[PDB]
Amino acid sequence: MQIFVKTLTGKTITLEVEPSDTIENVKAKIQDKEGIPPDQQRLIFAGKQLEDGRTLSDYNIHWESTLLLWWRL
Amino acid sequence: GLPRRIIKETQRLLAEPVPGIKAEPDESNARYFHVVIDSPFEGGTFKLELFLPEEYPMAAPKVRFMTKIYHPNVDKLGRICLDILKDKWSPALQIRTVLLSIQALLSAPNPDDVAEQWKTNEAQAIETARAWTRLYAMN
Amino acid sequence: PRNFRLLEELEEGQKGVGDGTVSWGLEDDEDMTLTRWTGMIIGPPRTIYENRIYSLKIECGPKYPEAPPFVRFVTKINMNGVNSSNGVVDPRAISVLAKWQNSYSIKVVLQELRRLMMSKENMKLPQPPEGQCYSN
Repeated sequence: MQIFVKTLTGKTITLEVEPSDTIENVKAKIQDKEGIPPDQQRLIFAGKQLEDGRTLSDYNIHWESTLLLWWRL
Repeated sequence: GLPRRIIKETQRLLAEPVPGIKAEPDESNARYFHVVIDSPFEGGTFKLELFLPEEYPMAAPKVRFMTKIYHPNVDKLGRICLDILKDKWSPALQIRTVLLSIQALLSAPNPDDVAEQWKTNEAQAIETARAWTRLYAMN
Repeated sequence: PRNFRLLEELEEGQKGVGDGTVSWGLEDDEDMTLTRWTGMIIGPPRTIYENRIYSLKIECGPKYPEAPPFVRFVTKINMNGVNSSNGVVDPRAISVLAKWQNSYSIKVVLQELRRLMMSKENMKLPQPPEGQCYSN
């Protein structure tokens, strides 16, 4: 599948993922593509801050779903 | 006022009700329509809301299920997952066709979500569907 | 029609519409009345709020979007219009709620709350330790 990631400034980037991979692994895909380290990555989706333990299937994330990437200053 | 096409369709839904479907416009909003509609869904009444966006007839009507149904093409929030309203809509279709197409889905649940278990385990899953139509659609 | 608008606002929250500085979604994915929502805001640059994440609970009543919704912070924050004891937002203190129009939405309320965090009064104001949540 493909997901989006929008940042604080407004930039949106596409990313390939699967519905069964964990956010910890999803946080890695955003790293290999954008360099942001999973340490300062805070991914938000629809008013919910994602927890590294759960998986995308638990959050009902489908194709075209957009994530919001917020970093720690 | 409101476009003539909507007026014409309203008078046809009033002067020619569809078999087994009650559809009436809200007194306050003319574009809002209250809709009530063998299979395990026999007996339980199912309420529905239908809306006509300003882009109508270009854009497809908005229809969801106020009542809770156990169905592969209806999610937890009642939005109807039918192609006629998704991307196969054309201005030629009308409210009449949408309603008729929805009741068709009731008759033929297509597993082609919960559908993973509703299609594989067709016996254990349908046992729950028949109940929901009595628990959540009592009257 | 209340239900269908909240359905559009749900899909927009899933597509992350806006400048990426606010987010909203259902508190319970099985809630068929679409009443209780959760919002989140990230502080604006050049303010004491900047980069602090704030969560909010939002309640859309039966007359939504005719009337404004209820809004309260769950994360502690010191800001004019927000009750210092439970984080409830006073609609009289927020122009977007004081003069509510049915064109507005949850997104607008969040965007308005973030913009107001740049106001002179709120720009510089002692904040509690980050991440604290009111007693609920």
